Amino acid sequence: QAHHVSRNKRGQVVGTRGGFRGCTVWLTGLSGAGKTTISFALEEYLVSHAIPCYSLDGDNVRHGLNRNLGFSPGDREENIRRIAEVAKLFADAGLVCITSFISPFAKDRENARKIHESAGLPFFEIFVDAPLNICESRDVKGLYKRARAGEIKGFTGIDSDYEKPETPERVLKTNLSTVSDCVHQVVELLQEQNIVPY
Amino acid sequence: HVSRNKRGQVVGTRGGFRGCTVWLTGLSGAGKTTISFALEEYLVSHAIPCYSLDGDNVRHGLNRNLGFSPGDREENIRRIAEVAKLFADAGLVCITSFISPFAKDRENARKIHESAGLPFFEIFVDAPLNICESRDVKGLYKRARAGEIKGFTGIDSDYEKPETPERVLKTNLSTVSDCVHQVVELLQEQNIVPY
Ligand SMILES: Nc1ncnc2c1ncn2[C@@H]1O[C@H](COP(=O)(O)OP(=O)(O)O)[C@@H](O)[C@H]1O
Ligand SMILES: Nc1ncnc2c1ncn2[C@@H]1O[C@H](COP(=O)(O)OP(=O)(O)O)[C@@H](O)[C@H]1O
Repeated sequence: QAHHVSRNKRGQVVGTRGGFRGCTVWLTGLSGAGKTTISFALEEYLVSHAIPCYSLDGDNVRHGLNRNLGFSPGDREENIRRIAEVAKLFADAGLVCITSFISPFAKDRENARKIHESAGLPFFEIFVDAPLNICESRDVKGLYKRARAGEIKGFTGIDSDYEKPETPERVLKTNLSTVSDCVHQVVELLQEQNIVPY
Repeated sequence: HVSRNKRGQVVGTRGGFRGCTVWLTGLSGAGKTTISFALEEYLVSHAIPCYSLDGDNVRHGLNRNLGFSPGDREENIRRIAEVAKLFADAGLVCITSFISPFAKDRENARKIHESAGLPFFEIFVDAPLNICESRDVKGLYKRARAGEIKGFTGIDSDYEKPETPERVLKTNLSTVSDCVHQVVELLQEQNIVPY
């Protein structure tokens, strides 16, 4: 062990609310299912309620920490591994960490879970669940049309699998309710787990 | 995303935005772990949230797949540099304590911070090699001398002294407490820590 200030000591100074509330909210689901959106609205809820948080997504990860990674199966596995480890470092610093990666394979998700659990840090797996056709009609970034046209391969939902989370902590049905309803589902969980005040 | 500023408000009881990376560099045994801890403890006792990145929480996690080949050591520091930035972006004071022997790697670390408007402070934890070796804190020197670890900085690979670091800490000539103080002064001068 390296000698550091304890998690419980860190709990006094992080944010106003006392207590160690570090953890990772791990959003998973199809491209366009609603991860970036839910993550933004959660981040807003958290900041508005004075709970320090940080979001890892493609914007701060992919052209930095993971800029030396491409799309081979081994590289995508490394992608998620690195993400999971850093998320764990943010949980351990006492921040609420929100990740928003399609993270299709149970193996990688369950591995993310395991490193948090090993460290005694809460991990909430959140299935951001919409049907593929609905995601494909949103085509937020034009990836589906590129993937269909063969300009991208290995694109989850088209020529690689999304493996539905078996026991996620919440399922957000994003084609059947509002952003606000979906967020509220995550917020309730954080309440029930004492991360976020009533 | 919520503006960096707005995230800053809620990080601690102190106000504003105090995210930055404090980058210690120096020979093995010079004083990085000791300065870090004391500085970590100064920040906590002043209600400024901070986080330390060291061999312990990085080497068997994020960087578990990196050996001691030169390329791996370059990647080791690159990854660390990026994470520090994420912590400074998150609004925490991030303290790193890696022998970061090469100017190139260090300046690369600063650069990814400067691009993003994130203060970066290179601290030169400077003690002479002979003193570090008499210290032999974790027994690494006599092991390196004995052929068990190769490429050990100061022994069979170079340590490049920082040209223009923000503070120099002469850890053979003053106390831990006086050393931390040069850093804390820097932090106060630069509006990360209040007077
Ligand atoms: N309940 C909901 N949750 C999240 N997104 C929703 C919801 N209802 C509609 N949407 C819309 O679906 C799209 C989701 O895109 P995005 O959030 O970028 O997906 P991802 O981050 O998973 O790739 C957005 O335009 C969003 O406004
Ligand atoms: N001014 C000083 N700053 C830091 N350490 C000092 C100082 N004076 C004596 N020491 C001692 O030198 C040793 C440095 O070891 P350490 O901090 O573990 O080295 P590093 O972490 O840089 O490899 C510790 O025993 C520390 O107490």
